Amino acid sequence: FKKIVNNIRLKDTFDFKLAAFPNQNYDQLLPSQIYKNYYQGIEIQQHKYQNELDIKIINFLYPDGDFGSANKNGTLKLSLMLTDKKNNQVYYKLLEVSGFKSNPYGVDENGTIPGL
Repeated sequence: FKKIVNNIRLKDTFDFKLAAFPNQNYDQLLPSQIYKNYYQGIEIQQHKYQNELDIKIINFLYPDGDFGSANKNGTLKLSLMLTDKKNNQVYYKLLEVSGFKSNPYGVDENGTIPGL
């Protein structure tokens, strides 16, 4: 089972989208928009190991703590709560993923400049 957990990847194993932005893909959302709006809801669509595994995204953290960096790289830190459907044991993993929207100055969707 740990084999599968350490092999969990996005867009391969499972996908997601926020209830805040339904009709938008990952490349259209700044790490700052997902960080401040997942509280509205996260919907998972698992395409692998759904007999053996359940994946849930419980939190989105900034790979570095601040939005400027996340936004410069189009990256995010996904806090995952993985359940083993054989003994229902609950596991956790921090999956760092990139490929999200990004601008070169880290500015956010609102035009606010990083820590300035």
